[PDB]
Amino acid sequence: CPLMVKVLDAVRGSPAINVAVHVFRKAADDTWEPFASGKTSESGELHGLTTEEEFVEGIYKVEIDTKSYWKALGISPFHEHAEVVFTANDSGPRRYTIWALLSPYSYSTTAVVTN
Amino acid sequence: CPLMVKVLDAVRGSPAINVAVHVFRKAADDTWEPFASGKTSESGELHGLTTEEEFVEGIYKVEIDTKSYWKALGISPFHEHAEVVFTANDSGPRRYTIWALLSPYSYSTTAVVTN
Amino acid sequence: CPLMVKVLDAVRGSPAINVAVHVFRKAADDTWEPFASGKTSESGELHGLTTEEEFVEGIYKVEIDTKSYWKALGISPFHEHAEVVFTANDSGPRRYTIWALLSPYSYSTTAVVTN
Amino acid sequence: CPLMVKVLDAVRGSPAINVAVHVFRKAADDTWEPFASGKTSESGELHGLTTEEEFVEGIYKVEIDTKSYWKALGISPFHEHAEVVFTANDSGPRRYTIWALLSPYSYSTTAVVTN
Ligand SMILES: [Cl-]
Ligand SMILES: [Cl-]
Repeated sequence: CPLMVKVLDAVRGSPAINVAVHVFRKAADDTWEPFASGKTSESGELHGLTTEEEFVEGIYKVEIDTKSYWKALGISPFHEHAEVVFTANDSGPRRYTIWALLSPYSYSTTAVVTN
Repeated sequence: CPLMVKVLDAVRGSPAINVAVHVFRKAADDTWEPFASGKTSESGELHGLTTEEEFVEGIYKVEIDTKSYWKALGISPFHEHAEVVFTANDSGPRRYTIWALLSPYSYSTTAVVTN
Repeated sequence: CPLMVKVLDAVRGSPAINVAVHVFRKAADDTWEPFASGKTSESGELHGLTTEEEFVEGIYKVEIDTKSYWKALGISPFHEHAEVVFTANDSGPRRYTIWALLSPYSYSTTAVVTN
Repeated sequence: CPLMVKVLDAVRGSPAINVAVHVFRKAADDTWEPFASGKTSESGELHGLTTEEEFVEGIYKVEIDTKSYWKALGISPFHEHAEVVFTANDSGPRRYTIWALLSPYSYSTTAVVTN
């Protein structure tokens, strides 16, 4: 599992469940190409987005649909989404865990990168 | 001043100085159009990006060039940039302050919306 | 002004107003002694806690009464307070700004130390 | 496992390993009594601090020794430690995960509370 996403809700103190996540990879023409997508589980985790074979070097964007998450809870949030943009596997394959901590007017994101 | 940006460095405990900031507005063809840009001051602030007249309702993206900032300090960063995407809504008088707290592998962003 | 506190609310997207802040200094018997206190203003700021003469080197604790803040807004919080413990060191001229970003189940704190 | 701690390093993008963690419980005389302690694993996790039987209602403080962590990495940090103070099991037993995200001049803490 080379790319995992974990999302937490800072209002409720719980995993952020059923959150849509879209992953894009930058193409040679500098456009964002759809790469993978999914929804967070009951534990706020999203596994199996990609494979070691498919997850080649490149610039990737992980877009977390935080607006739909807050709207489903009756809260009008500030952000359209939480966007994490990074170069992956530049010095060989790595395993990436993207954490996102959500609040209506704020978000934090952290990456844990392991060899 | 309807839109201000303030950036802090969590490694040095200081304002993040000379950070490039680009503001885009979503156009009718769903592309991002350059709207305003600048560099943070010695206080980590960026003022005078736009005016009340120009800053109409719409979807905006504030891109903070965090990678160039960390590379200029000799620190290996994770993100290409910190991206804040939001809708500007006219619900009475408003001023937006986008705060960003930077670390090499993490960032947090909050919006302060006041009357 | 050698010590300032700024508090933001990540649920409402605003300064955290009328938040009680208590500053303590560690005494020789290892107990915490009251040093200064106040409440954040309409801008979420607390100025004039101490003076250059009084604010000597030592170990300080800044306790932010986050529980009373959330309870006054009808929101169920996790923390009793946000606690910032640090050593003040004379390494040339210095001003400390303690920033705190609040959510019901989370907080972040950063120090901005400038010359 | 009613109380778990997970610590991440925002500079290195990795779990914060071998970090000392001390847990205290507030006694009837309003003093902090030692309750449990340990060190984070290679995954930045600390399990087995307590048991369902021992972890009764009360006010608890989780003190994370962030200063020793940064000093072992040759970085002079701002904070003495990261302090998380909360009322536990007030409405019956809960499982608590305390996340801490560390930077030299900043920390964030979040709680995930499950029934
Ligand atoms: Cl409208
Ligand atoms: Cl000294």
